[PDB]
Amino acid sequence: HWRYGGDPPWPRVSPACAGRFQSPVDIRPQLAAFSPALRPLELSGFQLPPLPELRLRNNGHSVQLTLPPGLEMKLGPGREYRALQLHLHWGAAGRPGSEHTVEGHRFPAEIHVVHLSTKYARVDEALGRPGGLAVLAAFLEEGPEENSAYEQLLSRLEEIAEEGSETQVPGLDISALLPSDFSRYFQYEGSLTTPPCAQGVIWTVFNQTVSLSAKQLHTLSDTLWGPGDSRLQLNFRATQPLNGRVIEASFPAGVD
Ligand SMILES: [Zn+2]
Repeated sequence: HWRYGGDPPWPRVSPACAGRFQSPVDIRPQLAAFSPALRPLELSGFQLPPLPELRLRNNGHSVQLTLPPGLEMKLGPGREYRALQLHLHWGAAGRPGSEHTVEGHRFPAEIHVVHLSTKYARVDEALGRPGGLAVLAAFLEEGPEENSAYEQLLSRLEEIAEEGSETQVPGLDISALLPSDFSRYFQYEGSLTTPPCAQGVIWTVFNQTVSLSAKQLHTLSDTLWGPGDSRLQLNFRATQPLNGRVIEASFPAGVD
């Protein structure tokens, strides 16, 4: 496979990673285009019952939770999606590791919930098509309290610490891993943030963060191993030039 930071650049092996409209990006809210057509996000089916369980796996680049069929997400008219999986990006002891930044600010970690457009039956058909995939992204920051929803996942990392290992977790309310404010977000068109870096992905970044305790953020960043005998840390791609793309905001943003 490929690696974060290490190895030689990605375009050597995956030339699409040198495309012009890549993710992640630095969001500057005062320069985002206010778009009142961007209405509150709509999710359904995200409150899962305890059974069947969900697969949780350390793939060497992140921890990835496989979602069951039936999770629906709507960005707007004509833009309906089904959720496939969620995974995270983080830093290290101290160091933040979100993928997107806000005015150059990097947050402790970031969650990505990846979705397939209802236009397509299979991910392979949607790759590279405009709108074929959509990601919901939220920043994770340090709060004073244990976050109970995340603890359901974070308490299971120790058992998948080795690269390639997997476990099963009870169904949970996936929407409780996301912010409560569905009305304020940024949206733009970019790419997958790992090879093959396919373009056409609609990114929606919540303005509101989710809060984890310090211990929880330490558990996320320090438990897993990656390729070789290396710790799975700092698993974020550098931000990419906008190259003339306009980031939209669903709310009046970046004032004072
Ligand atoms: Zn991601």
